[PDB]
Amino acid sequence: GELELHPPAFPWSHGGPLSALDHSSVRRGFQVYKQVCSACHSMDYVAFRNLIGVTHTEAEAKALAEEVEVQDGPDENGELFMRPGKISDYFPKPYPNPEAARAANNGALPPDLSYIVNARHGGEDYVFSLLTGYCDPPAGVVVREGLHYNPYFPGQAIGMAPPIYNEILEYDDGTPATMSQIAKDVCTFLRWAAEPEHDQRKRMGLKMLLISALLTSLLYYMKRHKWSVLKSRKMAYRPPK
Amino acid sequence: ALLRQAYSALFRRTSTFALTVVLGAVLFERAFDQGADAIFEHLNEGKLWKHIKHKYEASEE
Amino acid sequence: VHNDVTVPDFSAYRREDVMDATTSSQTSSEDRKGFSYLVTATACVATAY
Amino acid sequence: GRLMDRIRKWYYNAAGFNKYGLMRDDTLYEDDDVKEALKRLPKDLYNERMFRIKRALDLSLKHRILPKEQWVKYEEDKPYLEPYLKEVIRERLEREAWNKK
Amino acid sequence: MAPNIRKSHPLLKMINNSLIDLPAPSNISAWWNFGSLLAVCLMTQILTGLLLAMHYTADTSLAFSSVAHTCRNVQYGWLIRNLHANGASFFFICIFLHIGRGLYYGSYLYKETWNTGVILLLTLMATAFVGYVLPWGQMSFWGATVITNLFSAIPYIGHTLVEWAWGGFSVDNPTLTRFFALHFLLPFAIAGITIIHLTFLHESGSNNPLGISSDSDKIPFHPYYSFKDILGLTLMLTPFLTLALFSPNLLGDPENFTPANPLVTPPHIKPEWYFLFAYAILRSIPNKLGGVLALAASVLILFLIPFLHKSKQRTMTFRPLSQTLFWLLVANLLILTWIGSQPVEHPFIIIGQMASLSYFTILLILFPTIGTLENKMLNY
Amino acid sequence: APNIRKSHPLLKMINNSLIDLPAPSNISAWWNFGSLLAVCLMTQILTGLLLAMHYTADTSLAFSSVAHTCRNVQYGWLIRNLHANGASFFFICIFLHIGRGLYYGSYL
Amino acid sequence: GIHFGNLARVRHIITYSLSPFEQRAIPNIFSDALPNVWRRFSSQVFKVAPPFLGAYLLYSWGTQEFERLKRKNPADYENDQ
Amino acid sequence: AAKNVVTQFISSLSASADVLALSKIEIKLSDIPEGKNVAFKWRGKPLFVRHRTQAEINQEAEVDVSKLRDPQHDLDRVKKPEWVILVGVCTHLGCVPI
Ligand code: HEC
Ligand code: HEM
Ligand code: HEM
Ligand code: HEM
Ligand code: HEM
Ligand SMILES: CC(/C=C/[C@@]1(C)[C@H](C)CCC(=O)[C@@H]1C)=C\Cc1c(O)c(Cl)c(C)c(C=O)c1O
Ligand SMILES: CC(/C=C/[C@@]1(C)[C@H](C)CCC(=O)[C@@H]1C)=C\Cc1c(O)c(Cl)c(C)c(C=O)c1O
Ligand SMILES: CC(/C=C/[C@@]1(C)[C@H](C)CCC(=O)[C@@H]1C)=C\Cc1c(O)c(Cl)c(C)c(C=O)c1O
Ligand SMILES: CCCCCCCCO[C@@H]1O[C@H](CO)[C@@H](O)[C@H](O)[C@H]1O
Ligand code: FES
Repeated sequence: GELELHPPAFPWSHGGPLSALDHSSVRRGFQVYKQVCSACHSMDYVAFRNLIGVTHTEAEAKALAEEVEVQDGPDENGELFMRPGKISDYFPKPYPNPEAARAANNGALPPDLSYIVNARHGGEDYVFSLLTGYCDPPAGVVVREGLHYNPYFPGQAIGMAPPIYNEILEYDDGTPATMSQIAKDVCTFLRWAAEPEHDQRKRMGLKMLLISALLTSLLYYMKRHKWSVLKSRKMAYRPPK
Repeated sequence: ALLRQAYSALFRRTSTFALTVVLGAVLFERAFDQGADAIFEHLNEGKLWKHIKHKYEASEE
Repeated sequence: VHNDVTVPDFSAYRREDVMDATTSSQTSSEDRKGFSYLVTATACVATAY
Repeated sequence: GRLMDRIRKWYYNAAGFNKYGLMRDDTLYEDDDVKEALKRLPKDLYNERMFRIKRALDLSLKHRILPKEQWVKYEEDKPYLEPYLKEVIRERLEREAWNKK
Repeated sequence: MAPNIRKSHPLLKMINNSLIDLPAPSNISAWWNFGSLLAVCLMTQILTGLLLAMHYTADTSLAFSSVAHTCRNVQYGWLIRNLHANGASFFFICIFLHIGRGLYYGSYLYKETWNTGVILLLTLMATAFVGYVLPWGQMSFWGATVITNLFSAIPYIGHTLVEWAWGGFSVDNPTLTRFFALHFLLPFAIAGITIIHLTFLHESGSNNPLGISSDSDKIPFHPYYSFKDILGLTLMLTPFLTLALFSPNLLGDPENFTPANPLVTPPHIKPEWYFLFAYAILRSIPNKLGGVLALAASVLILFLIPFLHKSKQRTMTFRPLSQTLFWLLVANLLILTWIGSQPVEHPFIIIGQMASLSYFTILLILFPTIGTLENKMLNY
Repeated sequence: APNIRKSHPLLKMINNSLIDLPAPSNISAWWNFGSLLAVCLMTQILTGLLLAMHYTADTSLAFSSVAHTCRNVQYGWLIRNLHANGASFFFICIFLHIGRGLYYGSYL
Repeated sequence: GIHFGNLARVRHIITYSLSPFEQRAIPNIFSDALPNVWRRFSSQVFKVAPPFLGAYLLYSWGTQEFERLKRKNPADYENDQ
Repeated sequence: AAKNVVTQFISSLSASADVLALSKIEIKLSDIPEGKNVAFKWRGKPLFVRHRTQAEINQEAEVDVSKLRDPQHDLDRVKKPEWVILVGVCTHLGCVPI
């Protein structure tokens, strides 16, 4: 009834306290999202400008955003009107509102992936295991129509049919697009997405340890220095006789 | 003897003491910064955009 | 009486340089302070940063 | 049956206030009666109790204790305040009762 | 007249007369450094707080995204958000040790200093609570719903009291704006009362580990304790920053990454770590009002401590039995926290009721009893 | 001890700064602005909070929130008023409080 | 206000102290410091540790026992057809 | 004067005038297949509409109506024995029962 399989712990290149994200793997992750997931999954808090200097060149980013139609307005007659995207636009929502999103996924609501790796226990370890973990239901388990069996998803019946399969796309950087190769990449992306600071946050953490180390020491001496007066202190009771 | 040279010239006069802290903090910064960034970037070879960069930066078209 | 009163032995705690009862403690002062003040000067620099 | 004795002496070493050289009475928390009692202590008994305490505090700041030899012994602990305090508390109960009458 | 301008000036005479020429026992241990840390937190929280308030937007349709924007766009916003949220935790860690110390060393015999303390604790709790509601995430919402619903246990004026709380007839925008107002305000009331806390203190002076008058040996706060506190600061600061910088979300529930849904209560709904122990007790009593009362009492019981003191000595330094009981109590809370983080199913439910029953007995019955006992063993 | 008005660390304050306070027997009405100024502060602060509980700091919503605060919030309109006009009476009062000081050399 | 001068009445106590610049900051790290760190650890570890170690078990138990109750007992379906 | 000024300020917190007092909601019993529960947004908090199988309709009617915290029989709680409708709000402290 309340049984569940927990995902394992893969050794991500960005797992270390001092390990930055592999920006090469993130550029790919993006491609995966852009050409596969963005079909049902929104990413409301990221924007084309965010890719600049992280995974793409300014040229690239701008063209990447001009590949989309963006509603704007009103004009002079208070009329909405399409237009090409600017680097300041947010990634395109594939549905106008949840109601319609469910309406085209069997009533299932594909969550916005912006903060996903932090909204699910397991983070990328989970997301990964789930993407690559689809399989056949065991003896005695009947999966409702329209649903799929995944042991990693709580309830084992997930509404998302396996999104990735070998060569489903082609990394223009020449990396063998096997299935786990993809999943591995897109997960690395969903991390960068849920927290762009990541890299800088750790570079700081480094500086913090060094100064913290050096400083705690200096002050420990100074504290002992002053206190010595009281530490060495000697007293005697010489009542008069 | 630096300790004496330093004490006599820097640490004695509470006014020169301050100049040392400022002048020092400035040097300390500029260096501690490079060093750390240098340690960090090294620990992450080929992963930062600083590295990938050359592949698309004015290399194509 | 105050004549029978003497300052105990602080050898267990004295700095190496002022351990000998027959050497002017004055020569090593400049250092003893320069070092302690250098630790403080640094703490200030580390904090200032 | 020396049981109560056996126990008391145990608890006494358990407490450990003797490791600082304090008599069982130097540890009493100073409420109103204790304060009065102490004012009735003879000059010398008060000056000794003071040193014992000022010495125990100095130990505590240093994070040390007395060398085993100098520890107070369960049977050599002088209850220097106990009798004064009991009178203070007896004088007080009289007043208290007399004001209800 | 007054020679120095440190003892006469109507103001500096204060900075000096309450933190520089202040008489401090020479033997206060590290357990006394929490006062300042608590103080420092307050200023740090307040500061990082304002910085955030300058980007937040109290409105259901905009709360969640404002915070999100505050992080992804505001320069260093992400860092400030972290510091503010993790300060909340280190604030509670510190306050808990601050309390333990008081308990273990009978500082509660300083009644007013103590009672204002308890008031402080309750205020900090209320504050941290409403802060946690501002980002309007899943916990934010359901937390807001359950806690305001607590008044519903008060007969008559109950169901009404809930109406104000919400400003409507179900959590919504008004609740979120009057919560932001409330959060913005309380911290100051905290800072205010803190001043009184410290003022009552000053009448008597600090207590010390051996619990015997330290008049025979006082020392000037500065440089003894000012330096000791600077150090005590750089120590707490290290793991606080190691945590906030290397593992940001370690200490926090993830449900709050999902915008509030008025129709779905997450199945794994827990409160922030520092409230678990109470949440644990609430889930013990299987009756609406009983659980509520037990919860209230789980904190309000602090007001009774001063009155349940039977030992003839002040601290537990020389009371080995009280010590064991004291540490047995700590492990006792440590358990309730674990329980609070587990589902309402066996064996937990039973272990739960136990630890609770255990909590209230060690405080109302045991301590005062073992205390009396100990007095007899000293022959008093 | 004796009275709990002069010893208590708190009441000794309410009493030692507004009840046993030594006041010249001839201060005129131009001395009443101190308290009015004070009273304003508390009144402003109070009505202010009440409003902050319905305001929404955002360009696309500030104006309409104040408008809503008045037309919908029970007695919101009154509170809005009191707060806005208190701002004025506060200034009036502070101006007389200043003149008084100027005309009677209190600035000494 | 001022409390330095009222505090208490003390007589006949001499105290000698040395400036900080004449002595060592952290002296006898081995012969004195560590020995006491150990001294203290020992005396206290048996009043503190016990109850913690105790709660630990209760934690490990209740945890593993909640897991056991998840697994199935064959004796339920060894009659089914 | 005082009582009156408090009266006012205190009701400045109550529900405003814009807070409604709305209508109903229609639902097709053909969207809710047998053996399932469904949630509809309504008057603020959730609303359940459950199509019960008779496999259940028996349990719910076969219980000690005297050993209940709140004693009521499944029959006078619902009209059609296959459709149980209720406000999805725990009566304890308001969370939504799963
Ligand atoms: C056909 C639309 C579609 C595509 C394409 C798709 N997903 Fe989904 N995804 C869904 C649906 C529907 C759900 C909701 C499942 C549910 O809750 O029943 C979902 C849910 C998820 C969840 C986990 C939800 C949870 O509750 O744990 C993740 C993570 C996710 N998808 C990731 C991806 C990734 C990564 C890709 C791209 C490689 C992808 N999806 C592509 C439809 C899709
Ligand atoms: C805003 C919260 C608080 C702050 C900032 C604060 C601050 C202070 C400060 C700075 C001290 C002096 C130094 C010290 O001895 O630690 C102190 C002492 C004290 N506080 Fe607090 N305190 C807070 C909460 C509490 C709480 C919750 C209690 C009660 C449960 C409490 C009990 C005490 C007591 C009893 C003293 C005297 C300590 C002694 O015996 O030496 N405080 N507090
Ligand atoms: C008593 C000191 C304070 C405590 C205990 C505190 C605690 C909190 C908590 C627990 C949160 C939720 C953090 C999260 O997990 O996202 C929070 C958020 C916030 N607090 Fe505070 N806060 C304090 C003071 C302040 C003050 C005075 C301000 C501003 C002047 C402030 C403004 C906010 C804002 C805007 C947020 C919401 C957005 C966010 O979470 O980043 N806080 N506070
Ligand atoms: C928040 C603003 C202020 C408040 C609430 C306030 C309040 C007070 C109060 C209650 C008094 C005592 C009674 C009285 O003599 O009026 C006082 C006195 C005084 N205030 Fe202000 N004040 C404020 C602003 C100012 C300003 C703007 C000035 C200077 C330009 C000023 C100058 C004085 C002086 C000189 C006194 C002594 C009056 C005397 O000579 O009797 N005050 N103030
Ligand atoms: C120094 C005392 C105060 C003064 C001088 C003051 C003054 C003002 C002024 C001039 C306005 C514009 C009024 C208008 O609409 O014409 C205003 C509005 C407002 N104030 Fe204050 N205020 C004070 C205290 C407060 C505080 C502390 C709060 C809340 C805790 C507050 C909250 C607001 C809000 C929400 C508005 C904007 C909406 C409105 O105008 O009704 N005020 N205040
Ligand atoms: C809040 C504080 C100290 C704060 C700082 C801010 C100083 C004013 C300057 C240097 C620092 O950085 C300290 C942390 C001390 C609180 C404080 C007290 O109020 C009192 Cl009565 C005592 C007896 C102590 C004893 O340790 C104490 O720590
Ligand atoms: C810990 C607690 C309440 C604590 C208060 C109410 C004290 C009893 C008094 C002072 C305060 O302000 C605290 C917030 C309630 C338990 C509690 C929570 O905290 C939270 Cl966040 C949630 C989401 C639930 C859900 O069921 C809960 O039961
Ligand atoms: C702010 C105030 C009084 C306020 C109230 C609020 C009292 C506390 C209780 C009764 C009232 O209603 C007064 C208006 C007085 C200010 C005030 C002062 O601070 C001082 Cl030093 C003086 C010498 C005066 C002389 O008249 C004064 O009026
Ligand atoms: C007490 C511990 C203090 C730690 C101080 C570390 C200061 C953080 O240093 C930060 O490093 C970043 C990356 O290198 C830079 O981008 C920031 O501008 C810089 O402020
Ligand atoms: S069990 Fe408490 S709200 Fe449902």
